[PDB]
Amino acid sequence: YKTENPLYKDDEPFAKTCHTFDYTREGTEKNGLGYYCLMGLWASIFIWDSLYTGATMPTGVHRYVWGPYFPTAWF
Amino acid sequence: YRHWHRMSEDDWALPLDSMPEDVKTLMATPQTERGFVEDYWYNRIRGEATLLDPEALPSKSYIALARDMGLQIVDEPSSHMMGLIELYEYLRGASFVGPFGTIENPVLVPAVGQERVVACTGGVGDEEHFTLWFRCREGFMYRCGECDQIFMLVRLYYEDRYWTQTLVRDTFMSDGDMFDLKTLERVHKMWNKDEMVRWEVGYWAQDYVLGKGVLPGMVEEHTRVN
Amino acid sequence: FELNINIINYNYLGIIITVIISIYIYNNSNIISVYNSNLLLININIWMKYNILDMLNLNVLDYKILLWIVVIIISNEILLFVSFYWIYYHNYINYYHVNILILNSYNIVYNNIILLTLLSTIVNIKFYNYILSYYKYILSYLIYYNNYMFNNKIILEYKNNSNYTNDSVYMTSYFYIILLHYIHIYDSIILIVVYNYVNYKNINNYYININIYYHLIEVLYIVISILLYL
Amino acid sequence: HIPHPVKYVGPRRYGRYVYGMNRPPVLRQVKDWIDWTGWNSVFGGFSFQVAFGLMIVSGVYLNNYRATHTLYY
Amino acid sequence: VTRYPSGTRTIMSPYPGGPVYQWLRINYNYFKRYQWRRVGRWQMRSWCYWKAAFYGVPEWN
Amino acid sequence: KHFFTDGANDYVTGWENTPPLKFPASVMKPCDYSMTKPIPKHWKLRGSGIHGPENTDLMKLVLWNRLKQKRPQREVPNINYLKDSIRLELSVNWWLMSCIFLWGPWLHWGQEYQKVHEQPPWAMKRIDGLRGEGYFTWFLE
Amino acid sequence: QVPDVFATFGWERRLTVIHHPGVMAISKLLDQRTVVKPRATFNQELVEEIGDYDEDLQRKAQVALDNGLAIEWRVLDFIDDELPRLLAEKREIEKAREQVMSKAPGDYTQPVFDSSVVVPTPANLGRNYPTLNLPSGDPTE
Amino acid sequence: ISTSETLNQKILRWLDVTGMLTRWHSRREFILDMDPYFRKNSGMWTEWERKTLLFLFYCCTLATPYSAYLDLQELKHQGTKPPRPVSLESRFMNQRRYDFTWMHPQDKFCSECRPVELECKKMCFDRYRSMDYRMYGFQRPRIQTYYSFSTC
Ligand SMILES: CCCCCCCCCCCCCCCCCC(=O)OC[C@H](COP(=O)([O-])OCC(O)COP(=O)([O-])OC[C@@H](COC(=O)CCCCCCCCCCCCCCCCC)OC(=O)CCCCCCCCCCCCCCCCC)OC(=O)CCCCCCCCCCCCCCCCC
Ligand SMILES: CCCCCCCCCCCCCCCCCC(=O)OC[C@H](COP(=O)([O-])OCC(O)COP(=O)([O-])OC[C@@H](COC(=O)CCCCCCCCCCCCCCCCC)OC(=O)CCCCCCCCCCCCCCCCC)OC(=O)CCCCCCCCCCCCCCCCC
Ligand SMILES: CCCCCCCCCCCCCCCCCC(=O)OC[C@H](COP(=O)([O-])OCC(O)COP(=O)([O-])OC[C@@H](COC(=O)CCCCCCCCCCCCCCCCC)OC(=O)CCCCCCCCCCCCCCCCC)OC(=O)CCCCCCCCCCCCCCCCC
Ligand SMILES: CCCCCCCCCCCCCCCCCC(=O)OC[C@H](COP(=O)([O-])OCC(O)COP(=O)([O-])OC[C@@H](COC(=O)CCCCCCCCCCCCCCCCC)OC(=O)CCCCCCCCCCCCCCCCC)OC(=O)CCCCCCCCCCCCCCCCC
Ligand SMILES: CCCCCCCC/C=C/CCCCCCCC(=O)OC[C@H](COP(=O)(O)OCCN)OC(=O)CCCCCCC/C=C/CCCCCCCC
Ligand SMILES: CCCCCCCC/C=C/CCCCCCCC(=O)OC[C@H](COP(=O)(O)OCCN)OC(=O)CCCCCCC/C=C/CCCCCCCC
Ligand SMILES: CCCCCCCC/C=C\CCCCCCCC(=O)OC[C@H](COP(=O)(O)OCCN)OC(=O)CCCCCCC/C=C/CCCCCCCC
Ligand SMILES: CCCCCCCCCCCCCCCC(=O)OC[C@H](COP(=O)(O)O)OC(=O)CCCCCCCCCCCCCCC
Ligand SMILES: [Zn+2]
Repeated sequence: YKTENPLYKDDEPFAKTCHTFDYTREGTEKNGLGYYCLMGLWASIFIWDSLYTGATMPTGVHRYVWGPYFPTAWF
Repeated sequence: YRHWHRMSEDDWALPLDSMPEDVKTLMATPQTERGFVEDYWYNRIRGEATLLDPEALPSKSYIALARDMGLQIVDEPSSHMMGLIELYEYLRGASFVGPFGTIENPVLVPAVGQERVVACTGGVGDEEHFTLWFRCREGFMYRCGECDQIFMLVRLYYEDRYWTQTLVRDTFMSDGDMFDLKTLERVHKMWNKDEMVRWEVGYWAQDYVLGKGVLPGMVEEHTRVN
Repeated sequence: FELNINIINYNYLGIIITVIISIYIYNNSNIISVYNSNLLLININIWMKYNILDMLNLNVLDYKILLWIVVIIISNEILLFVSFYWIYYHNYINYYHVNILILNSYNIVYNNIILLTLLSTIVNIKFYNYILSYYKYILSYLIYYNNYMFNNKIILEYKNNSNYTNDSVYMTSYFYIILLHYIHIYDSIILIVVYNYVNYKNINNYYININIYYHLIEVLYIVISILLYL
Repeated sequence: HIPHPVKYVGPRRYGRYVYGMNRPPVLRQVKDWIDWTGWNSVFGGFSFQVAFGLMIVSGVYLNNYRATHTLYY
Repeated sequence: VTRYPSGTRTIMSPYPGGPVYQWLRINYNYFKRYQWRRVGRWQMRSWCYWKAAFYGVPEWN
Repeated sequence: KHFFTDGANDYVTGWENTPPLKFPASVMKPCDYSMTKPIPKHWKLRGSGIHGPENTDLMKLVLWNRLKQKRPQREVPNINYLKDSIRLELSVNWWLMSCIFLWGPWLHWGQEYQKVHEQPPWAMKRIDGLRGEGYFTWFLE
Repeated sequence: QVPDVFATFGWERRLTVIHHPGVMAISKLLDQRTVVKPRATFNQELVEEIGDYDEDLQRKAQVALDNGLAIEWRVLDFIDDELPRLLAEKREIEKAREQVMSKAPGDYTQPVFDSSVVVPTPANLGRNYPTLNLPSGDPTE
Repeated sequence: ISTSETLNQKILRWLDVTGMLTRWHSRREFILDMDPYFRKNSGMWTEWERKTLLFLFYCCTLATPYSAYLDLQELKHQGTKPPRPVSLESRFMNQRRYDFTWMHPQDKFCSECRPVELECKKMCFDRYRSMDYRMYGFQRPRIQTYYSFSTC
């Protein structure tokens, strides 16, 4: 006969009834890419604030190749 | 039931030390005169004596076989009583939900006493109304003043007693032919020989019939330090 | 059938315990208070005896009721610490520029964190054994050694500190927050001294309570360590 | 809870210990153990100290070295 | 296959060990099992907080 | 899991709302009679009709929940369950390892540097003439 | 005709259900742990895994597998001596199964076989096996 | 030296002097090391649970010596704590409305000293001793007593 080691079997599913438990569409099982992006931004802000102290006090002279109403100027 | 705790060790079997030492009188006592411990060992001794005799089982009718094991044959009266007992026990820790009650099929409200408090919540959906509590007393067909649902009290009563599993057994089960101690001895020798004891309840039971501490090793078995 | 609950009709410990409390107020000697505290300990033990005897009722909801009571107690302990943190941070604007020596961030914090982490690991192993229906004798004595070091370190720190409660609100809050944590460590000693193996196992409320409580004490110290030492 | 299979894909048995013969390299054994018991506990346990250590020790460059070379006065 | 007394022979090496090693292994095994664990057995059995709760309570029939 | 929950982590009584998936539907099934076809008018109500042990599935659920409590061998769970049972224990152990082998070395290094240079290696050196170690957590300055 | 019976479980808290009298008889028979015995059947893969935990059992388990024996674990410890009886026992059990299965319906006569080699049976109740949990080797060697 | 084993086997043997490695690699050796009452339940353990338990147990015990070393260094540090400058009594420093007596409501020992101000108490105890009233403490040189953690 043939057998499966219980330790490596898959988790049993929730029973399908009138009262069925379902977590498949919740998206709460694990941290997603958005969470790891927040971590990346936190690291970037932490490094950036220390590296460039004058960033919070930017220069006021404005020089635009295509003026201030051109999209590249805004960013 | 969900409101019961874990099964105890006794819920499965009893220790042999609880076996009554006067086995000869135990097997002759009528069922109505046997206590919980006495009844347990009467059934186990008599039940295992028939089950440990393979050559006789095929020729034994189910009625006789059920009697030997102490199992009660079901009939409409006994089934009715047992069913209402379990419903009462279930409702101790479970919700009370069922079909809408009418004159033809009143809501059944099991009770041991003459009275039990009940609430009516109306029908389903919009027909459901606020809880209306009332005292459901025996002998009246109660009608909710709001939804006109019909309630009735069912009493688990019988001859100055309330229905219990033991009461049902005593009322309906009939003692058969008196247990023969020769069968106990015959089965005892079948499974217990030359220091091998594969039928231990019979070994103890046979020892008690012979007095106490007669069979090999039983004196050492009964000697305790505390 | 039977009643859902086996009612308790009478009790006399409540009167004794309440009177014991009053004796603290009406004392004329602090020696009476010391002996009064022993009476309180004795009578509280009797109350714990009644809880164990209630197991005979075989009531499924008894475990749940006590567990949620502990949850409420844990919340009260957390909120009590919050008030001390509130007191500490209210005067934050007056700290760090007064002529007092604040604690170092290298020695005390590291060894205490390491020491208290070991305490958590010991309790975790106790929980694992409790899951496996198993026991290890040495574990309890590791806790006692752990508690011995904690007492020895805290006693020396207070005695060798060169600033006093009356020097500044900073010092008062430091001493008080550290004492409050110690008292909760001592309460843990009170609980853990009776740890044994009971054969009814996972229906024993004591095991889950001890695991929750020890975890709370350790996490509270992390907050204290960040606030005061780091 | 979402049911899911066991992710462990390493060897399930090394065989009976016979004076440490016919067994994998030590580093491979350490990797197998963590696979068997779960990397999630490792990452969670080490995450706090790694975050604190990096933040403090990064100041050696961010706070000390850069500041000396970047002071407009 | 030869079975040695539990805790007396190592399985890590084919060589049982030298006299000092054997003395340390045998005597720690004895000290743990028959000397140190006396204290634990004494605390677990003779001073159980939960047993003391049922002292004087009638037996359960 | 550590905490007791009546619905999921019910280890005090072991009650389970549904039977195991091993049993065939004929042997035992979850208690669901929501799909029962309409009752013919000529049928008459014999039982109470009340939700309870008269229903076969509920009776079998109650029976199994009591008789499952004795089993010859363990019902071995998969490694995923075993990991979850001691998730906190394993993580606290790894946290202890991190404190010993990560925090300890750099904390020791900082104190040694502080001895020679009067301030931790992760702090700006002062020019104001005040003596002492100064701050430790630089990013909270 | 098979009458229905009440089956009750529990000592102080008693649960009653309707059951098959024959099934209950089998249930109580299987509770006679000294009479009705569980027996193990091996496969090559499982036998190999046993060696990881008990080398001696692996060798004895291999013998049982090679002869296709369903064997009790206690007997397996003495398979070196019990093998000739176990082979004889296997043949007698197979003979009895063939006879009873092949018999026409309603024929409940006992099978014809040599019960002296089948254990546990009234003809042979088995041997008093001594415990093998004792050490034989000297630690200092 | 013994040449009947490899170097790795020799190292493993000595690390196994208390049997830790043997119990890890043998289920039988582990269960037999349990006391009989708890060995009854050992059959239900999976190998994953057994080895995981040992891993947690060994990590804890192996880390205890390290914590002891840290505690000893802490005790030595406190035993020889360098003196600090005497505090200048600033605007809001050392404010008192009443004497310190909460420790001794009736005896009122060292009413002027703070609860853990050892040097103040020492001089206060000396006054009481000079008044023929005994008091315990502060009399033995630190280097002449055990467990002081102040010896050279
Ligand atoms: C040639 C010999 C070489 C020896 C080298 C030294 C080795 C010393 C090892 C000491 C380890 C102590 C660990 C303490 C934590 C608790 C351990 C534990 O759980 O025990 C359970 C164990 C059994 O418990 P159980 O409940 O029955 O069973 C539970 C399990 O089921 C079953 O439990 P288990 O069997 O799995 O237990 C595993 C293990 C778990 O723990 C570990 O494995 C941790 C190992 C940590 C290593 C620490 C080494 C420290 C050495 C430092 C040296 C520094 C020198 C500096 C020099 C400076 C120069 C300027 O526990 C033990 O084995 C503990 C030690 C048992 C000895 C008991 C007998 C009394 C003490 C004998 C000491 C002999 C020393 C000889 C030295 C000779 C040198 C040539 O408990 C006991 O045996 C009872 C209590 C006593 C145990 C602690 C004894 C402490 C002895 C310390 C000796 C070293 C002192 C160094 C001083 C240096 C000053 C400068
Ligand atoms: C920056 C670096 C430094 C960081 C420092 C951090 C410092 C943190 C300090 C924390 C101190 C320690 C506290 C916890 C000690 C125990 C630890 C432990 O054993 O953990 C492992 C263990 C893990 O459990 P497990 O079952 O093995 O879980 C397995 C898996 O994890 C998966 O489990 P699962 O997900 O399947 O779920 C099962 C488990 C999952 O649960 C847990 O495992 C709990 C884990 C908590 C860990 C602590 C994280 C921090 C929580 C912060 C909460 C903030 C509350 C809001 C504050 C607002 C302020 C304005 O459920 C339970 O165990 C149920 C426990 C009972 C909960 C009762 C909650 C009552 C309060 C409800 C909210 C009240 C406000 C309502 C407002 C809205 C009104 C409309 O946790 C427990 O079993 C602990 C439960 C017993 C203690 C509960 C204490 C509740 C206190 C409630 C306070 C409410 C105050 C409300 C007023 C406030 C404003 C005035
Ligand atoms: C050309 C220029 C180029 C320039 C290049 C520059 C390069 C720069 C590189 C920068 C790199 C940045 C990277 C950012 C992205 C990160 C992505 C990532 O992985 O994020 C997620 C990652 C991990 O998150 P995750 O994925 O969710 O974790 C996975 C888990 O396995 C989830 O699984 P789990 O949930 O199952 O986990 C286990 C969990 C399972 O839970 C359970 O089992 C259930 C119960 C849970 C509740 C527990 C209740 C309480 C328990 C009681 C027991 C306590 C024991 C301890 C007691 C202690 C007593 C003292 O249990 C636990 O974890 C908790 C129990 C374990 C022990 C807890 C110990 C206490 C914790 C609280 C205190 C923490 C503070 C301590 C402070 C120190 C001490 C005071 O997050 C982080 O690592 C945080 C991000 C940090 C960012 C820092 C940025 C600043 C630093 C920059 C440094 C470099 C700058 C150098 C200069 C450059 C100049 C140019
Ligand atoms: C604060 C300062 C630093 C403090 C650091 C503290 C560190 C504490 C670590 C503690 C570790 C315990 C290790 C236990 C090893 C047990 C094995 C063993 O050695 O058994 C031998 C042997 C076994 O015999 P057997 O079992 O019959 O074997 C016969 C077989 O046929 C043949 O079978 P076999 O061949 O297998 O048996 C022999 C085999 C047995 O051994 C092995 O094969 C070992 C295999 C397992 C190894 C696993 C790792 C063990 C743990 C390592 C810990 C490393 C610590 C590193 C510390 C660094 C500190 C900087 O090989 C050996 O015997 C080699 C032993 C190697 C010992 C290494 C000692 C290094 C000392 C370094 C000192 C550095 C000082 C720096 C100062 C700087 C100042 C500026 O019996 C003993 O253990 C003998 C005990 C009696 C010893 C008497 C010692 C007398 C000392 C007199 C001193 C007088 C001073 C006067 C001063 C005057 C001033 C004016
Ligand atoms: C001043 C700050 C506070 C300190 C002063 C004293 C405060 C005293 C208040 C004590 C409150 C106690 C509340 C307890 C609620 C939880 C009870 C509980 O779960 O106990 C049961 C639980 C498990 O029992 P089982 O039988 O398995 O199951 C129970 C039934 N299912 O048992 C335990 O918790 C065991 C407890 C053992 C240790 C008892 C120690 C008592 C300590 C009292 C301290 C008094 C000190 C007084 C000092 C006064 C001067 C400062
Ligand atoms: C072919 C390529 C080979 C490359 C090999 C690379 C080898 C690199 C080895 C690096 C070793 C680094 C060791 C650092 C140890 C520092 C120990 C230390 O500071 O101890 C003190 C401190 C406690 O001191 P306190 O006085 O209390 O002060 C702090 C709290 N108040 O204790 C600790 O830190 C204990 C923790 C020890 C950490 C040990 C780290 C070991 C790292 C090994 C790395 C090996 C890498 C190998 C790479 C191989 C690539 C082929
Ligand atoms: C067999 C004997 C065993 C004895 C040992 C084991 C048991 C130990 C029990 C736990 C002990 C916990 C003690 C808690 C109080 C500690 C007091 C303390 O340290 O206070 C001082 C510390 C810092 O002070 P400084 O000296 O200025 O620090 C300068 C450093 N050189 O903090 C304080 O001053 C605050 C003091 C708060 C004390 C609160 C304790 C409760 C006292 C209540 C008294 C009530 C009396 C009135 C009548 C009612 C009686 C109930
Ligand atoms: C009562 C007090 C409690 C303590 C105080 C809490 C205050 C803050 C609490 C916030 C919530 C905490 C949990 C967050 C969980 C999480 O990460 O949640 C992760 C989620 C994504 O979820 P999933 O990945 O799981 O699907 O992220 C988000 O929804 C938002 C964070 C992602 C990144 C946002 C980017 C912000 C951009 C800002 C501008 C940057 C400019 C850069 C210029 C170069
Ligand atoms: Zn109504």
